[PDB]
Amino acid sequence: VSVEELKAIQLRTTNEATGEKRFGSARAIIEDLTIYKSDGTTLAEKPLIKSGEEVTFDFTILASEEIKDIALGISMSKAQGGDIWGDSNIGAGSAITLRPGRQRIVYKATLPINSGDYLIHCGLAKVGDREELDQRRPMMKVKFWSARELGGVIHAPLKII
Amino acid sequence: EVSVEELKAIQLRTTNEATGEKRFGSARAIIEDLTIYKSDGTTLAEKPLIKSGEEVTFDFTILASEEIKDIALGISMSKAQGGDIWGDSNIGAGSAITLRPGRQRIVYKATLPINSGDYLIHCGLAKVGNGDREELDQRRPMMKVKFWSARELGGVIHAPLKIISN
Ligand SMILES: [Cl-]
Repeated sequence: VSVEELKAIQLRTTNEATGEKRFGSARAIIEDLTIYKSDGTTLAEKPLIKSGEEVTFDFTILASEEIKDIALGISMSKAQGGDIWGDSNIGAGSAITLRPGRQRIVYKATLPINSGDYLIHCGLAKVGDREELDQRRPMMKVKFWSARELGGVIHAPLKII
Repeated sequence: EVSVEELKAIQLRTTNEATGEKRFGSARAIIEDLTIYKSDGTTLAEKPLIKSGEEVTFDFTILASEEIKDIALGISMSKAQGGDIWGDSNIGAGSAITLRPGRQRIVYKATLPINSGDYLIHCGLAKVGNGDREELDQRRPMMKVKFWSARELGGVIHAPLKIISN
């Protein structure tokens, strides 16, 4: 596959439901992200996440050629304001080299996030001068739900002694 | 026993200027003190240093001039700027509290997945209803707290990735 084709995909499959602002050289792209809850259902099948549960991020990354030493980042924010959560393979100490074509990257995180509506952001880059390959802001929406309501975004219910 | 005028005087006297505390309320009862244990029993500093994910104990000393029923004792955290990133109370926890005259001790615990950074602690005492809500002692912010993490993450949610791909 070629960069021009990827540039076309990048511009076409932009998510307007979230008003996705997408940019990058698109030498490789975040082709798709499927999100699993701990019961094995996808967000598509069931669009909620319970506060504190194990979430799995199933990426498909599509590259026109081999690219070494890339960073694949994921983050979440409220409808407004900066990210409330974010991390990447670089932080986690796992080096990634993209091979030509379609390939699978899987992340996990246990997210103690309070009830509410959030936005998921994803970024692909080569970490020489840094190269932004494919930034997807926001890539999709997600709603969290809890047994009861807390202040803020941290899910940490009090225990009365 | 203890009068409201005395509680008013303690309220003023022990306002925390170091945190620029804004403090108000009728002071029929006050949050006389909050002390924070890392739950294994030690007392943390004036500025507690807590690891992301640790269980933390909040030990309130409450002073009441008379009996007050239907009490809300809330606690929350913010960054130096912005609204609270975390907060809860006995009301949320479905635990009723009645204050008796004089001094008494109320204890909360929570396990706080909060990223490394400097934060501010707020706490508030109020009579819930039985008419109109009465603010007894609101303390914003009453002390500082520092979190540290094994490695730095974005935002305030402590939730490091596991990379399954290898
Ligand atoms: Cl999905």
